[PDB]
Amino acid sequence: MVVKFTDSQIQHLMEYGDNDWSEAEFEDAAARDKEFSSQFSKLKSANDKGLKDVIANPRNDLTDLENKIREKLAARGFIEVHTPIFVSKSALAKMTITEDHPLFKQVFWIDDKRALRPMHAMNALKVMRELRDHTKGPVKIFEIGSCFRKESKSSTHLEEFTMLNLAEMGPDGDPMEHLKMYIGDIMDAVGVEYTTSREESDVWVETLDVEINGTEVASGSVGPHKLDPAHDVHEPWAGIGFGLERLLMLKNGKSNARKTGKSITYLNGYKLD
Amino acid sequence: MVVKFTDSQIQHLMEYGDNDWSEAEFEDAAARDKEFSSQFSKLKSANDKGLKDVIANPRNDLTDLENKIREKLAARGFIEVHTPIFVSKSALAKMTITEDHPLFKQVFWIDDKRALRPMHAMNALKVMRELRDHTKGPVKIFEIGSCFRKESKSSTHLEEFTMLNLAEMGPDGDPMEHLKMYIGDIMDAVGVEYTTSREESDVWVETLDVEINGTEVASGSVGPHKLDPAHDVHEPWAGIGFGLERLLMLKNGKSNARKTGKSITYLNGYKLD
Repeated sequence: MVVKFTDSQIQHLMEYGDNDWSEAEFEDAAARDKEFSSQFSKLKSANDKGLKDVIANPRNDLTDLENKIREKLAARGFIEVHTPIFVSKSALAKMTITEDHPLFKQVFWIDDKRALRPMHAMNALKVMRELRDHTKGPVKIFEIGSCFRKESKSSTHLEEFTMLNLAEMGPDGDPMEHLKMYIGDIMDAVGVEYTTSREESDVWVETLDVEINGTEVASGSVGPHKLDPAHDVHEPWAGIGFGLERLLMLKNGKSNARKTGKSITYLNGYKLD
Repeated sequence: MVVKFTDSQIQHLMEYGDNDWSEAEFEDAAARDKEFSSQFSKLKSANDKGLKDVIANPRNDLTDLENKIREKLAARGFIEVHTPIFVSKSALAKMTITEDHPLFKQVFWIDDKRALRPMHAMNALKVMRELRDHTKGPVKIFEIGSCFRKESKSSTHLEEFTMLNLAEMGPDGDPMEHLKMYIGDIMDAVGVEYTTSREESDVWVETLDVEINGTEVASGSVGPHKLDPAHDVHEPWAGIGFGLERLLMLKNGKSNARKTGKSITYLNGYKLD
């Protein structure tokens, strides 16, 4: 008659760690509580030790990751942009984010037309379309900034999280080949092994699912999309958005099903409260 | 008897430039329209050459200023934090932002309880309180991120702008002296001359108005505020927030009536459309 950690114990453990304690089984209640107190003390000790080291040696892993990504993309000729968080309902639709899209329900709305961006794609292609007027070759940009999606039980994102989005319009070659190359640069900066799978699409020219340790991290997209509310850009282009806190969580290899993103309770992954 | 640029002509020049066109005087309307055509052509050509060079040599002046600020605050022992943009209506209150405060009407509201942060002060004080439980010396944190205020004619901010906020709680000395010290670092990173005026306040222990080229840029705060309709923390702390785009705009010494902040229209100060 095996027992597992209580729901309260699982909640406590996943706040201070990245392992998966949901499948740990024990002989009875006593062994369960004995192993919880041991593991919780170790996590609490490692958390407070790490937090003291951050005060003594200040650092921000997210900032460090962002600057390493900038170094990688700068070497590829990418321009970094800062675009507004507010996006229109029309721009969302032209990125296939219509009322039928499952992301439409997760969108925060400021008014009846302005919304908090759930992704950088809408603003990215607006900037690149303007840059085409100033160059005849590939347009390569990226942005690092907050995106907003209402929290659901299925998504491991917090309501606010930091997304890196990169895009190339009019590449000198296959867009998907270039996209794969740029994803390699991002995973190098994170320092993690990864897998990619080219998938057929009724919406895009092609999609590229990226997985780390068997967990899907992001999905890339190529070319103009095929949906009836079409986009203004008809040149071939590729882009992909990565949740940076998610990449930092999967950096150590483990995933604790704890939602990643902007939090006031965590600092370099260590619990403050 | 002397003519000056029309309101329409100044608006055309300000889209491509930062210079002060209000001081231009001309013999008659013919010389005024001649100079406008010449100046507008020069600005547009310089705008397109600069943008072309950004494609040739990617850079982002805002990112570079942020990293210069990090280099200077890291040498002072500051920790960079990333806090949520969503702040509670109560959190505004404990930070003096009540219905009586003129900033309350500029606040974007997502729902009844959550709002878009107009400053970093609320979250900064919360993070410093939690960091007090892990160290007993000075707590030095800072955040760079977007803040939101509904545009008004009195404010030179766009509705979204990048704000840098630094704060120190329980310093090893006078809070105001340490605050003036960190302000000097920021202005050194921006590379601009500034003035500070210690101003007594009925709200805070003391306020410090910061000005660049005669225009007030920011106002620092010291200690727990005295107003106290609700209540706050008892530990002395000092903090100040700067609009970073505004700092880049004021760096050249000239200030246009063009609002600063996040824009889809500009890239490194160059007009895209």
